Amino acid sequence: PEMVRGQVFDVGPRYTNLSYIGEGAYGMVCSAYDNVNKVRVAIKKISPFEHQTYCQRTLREIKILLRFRHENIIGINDIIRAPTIEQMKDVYIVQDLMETDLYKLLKTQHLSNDHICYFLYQILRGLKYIHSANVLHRDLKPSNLLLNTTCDLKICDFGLARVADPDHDHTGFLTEYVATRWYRAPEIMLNSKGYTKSIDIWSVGCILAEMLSNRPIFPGKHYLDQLNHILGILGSPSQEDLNCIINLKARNYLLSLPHKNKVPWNRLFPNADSKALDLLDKMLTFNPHKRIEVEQALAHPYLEQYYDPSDEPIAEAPFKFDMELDDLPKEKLKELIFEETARFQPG
Ligand SMILES: CCOC(=O)CNCc1ccc(-c2cn[nH]c2-c2c[nH]c(C(=O)N[C@H](CO)c3ccc(F)c(Cl)c3)c2)cc1Cl
Repeated sequence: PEMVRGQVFDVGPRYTNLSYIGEGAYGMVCSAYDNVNKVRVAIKKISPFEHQTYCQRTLREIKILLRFRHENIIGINDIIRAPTIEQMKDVYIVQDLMETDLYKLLKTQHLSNDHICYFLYQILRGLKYIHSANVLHRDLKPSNLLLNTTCDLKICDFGLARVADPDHDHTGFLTEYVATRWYRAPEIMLNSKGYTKSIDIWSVGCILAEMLSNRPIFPGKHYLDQLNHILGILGSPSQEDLNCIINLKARNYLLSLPHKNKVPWNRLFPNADSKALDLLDKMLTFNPHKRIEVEQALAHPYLEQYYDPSDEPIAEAPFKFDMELDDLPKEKLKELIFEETARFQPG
């Protein structure tokens, strides 16, 4: 059994010639050669069974990606694990191999407008499929956008994905949140649990702004600082947008702040395409109900060179979890993971 950087990586005999790529909070990804299809792939070893959280994220991703099939969404083509639950200590998921990701590119590469336009299109094309299945990604960011040498884009990491639930999205002021801070919509810190498709659109807007300048637009250092960054550029919310926030603690916090004017997009991004900034403004709308939707975004003039709704497929049916995974012990989650992966065993 070959191992990579002092950690067991038993995936043979089908997959060999391992090579390290990255390491996560509870797993490792390596490139391997597939002896059946005779092509290299990406294998993510997971060791989640010691924490309920890691089990929930694992199961959510497996169930969703086995039902999804889209050029701009990472796939699960095989799953390796022990033949019995007693022997199953880790789980290996075989996925698309991709040379780089948008986080790496932005660190060192200036993106031409054509590249920014093409990246944004694929993101939104993938997101259209996700949202058509009534699913939310909830952690879109450059590091979760993989790319190959011809700049084909695939969205990955569905650990925080959920089924949309707009009727149960309201919550109190300063409610804790898991997803990455720099890409959280302002309503997360005010009165939202992130159960609406509009929180993904905000994240895409942050990604667009980051592609324009090679730096995050709202780099908050802590929870509430994230909101103050957003308000520093968008300016004070209008009376109309404030009235939609019925929670008094949230509204009164906003009312306690000095008046701040809107920072014009053309001053923040002097070299950006004018149509790109118009679409950015619509994705980074303070009011989530006025924020642009994914299909509307794909039809925006900035993407006219690529827009083709007949070549932007949707899911064949909405997604629905068989049971709520928010209150299940790590032990039972291991069973469900064992069941969802049974179809990939040799027997
Ligand atoms: C905590 C996030 O992980 C990191 O440390 C930074 N990502 C580096 C990376 C960069 C590219 C690739 C890669 C290259 N080709 N295919 C993949 C790939 C295949 N699957 C995944 C994936 O699921 N990534 C997510 C994060 O986006 C993930 C989720 C959970 C994890 F434990 C790990 Cl290690 C990774 C990535 C893999 C990796 Cl691990």
